[PDB]
Amino acid sequence: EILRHSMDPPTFTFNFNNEPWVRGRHETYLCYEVERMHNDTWVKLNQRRGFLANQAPHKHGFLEGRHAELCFLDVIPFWKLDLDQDYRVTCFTSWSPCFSCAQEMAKFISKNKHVSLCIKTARIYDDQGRAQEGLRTLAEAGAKISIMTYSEFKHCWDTFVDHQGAPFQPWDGLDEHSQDLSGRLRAILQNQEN
Ligand SMILES: [Zn+2]
Repeated sequence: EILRHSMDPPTFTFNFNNEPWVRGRHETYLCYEVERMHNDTWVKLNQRRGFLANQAPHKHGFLEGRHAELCFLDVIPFWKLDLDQDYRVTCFTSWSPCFSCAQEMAKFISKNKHVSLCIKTARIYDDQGRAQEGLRTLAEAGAKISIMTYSEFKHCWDTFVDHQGAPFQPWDGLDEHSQDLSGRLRAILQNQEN
């Protein structure tokens, strides 16, 4: 009873149902879906088991300031990513990553680039002009931050929650953020207005 078996009833339909961004930015987690790149190949078969879930903030020396995403940044170096095999990573998170990660993921994925990163975010963290930059440089090259809407939803739902009796979730409100959130990716990616 996990991500390949089944999550919890009050997990997605409870929190992921008409609830953009977690009640409290913490314990972020992204599910990974990767293909196999064989110097021209791209095995996009049924490949997806989930990913890491790390948080930046804390209350001790452990406070490093790195999220599942930066955790993903670590998956590559261990993955033997590219040097051994290029995979098309497509992670599904509850929301954006962070500007700080924008620089981290960028340097490795953007400034370097040799792997695919698709981080689905139900809602771009918008407090006072933050996060927007995170996906900006990332979605631009350090990590393609996609919008977690109805489409990414059906995929998200079954990403962790097999179904437990429910094929796909509707949400609806995510459609609103679809035009908004997505419109932002295009507005932040290249500092575009509309
Ligand atoms: Zn981050």
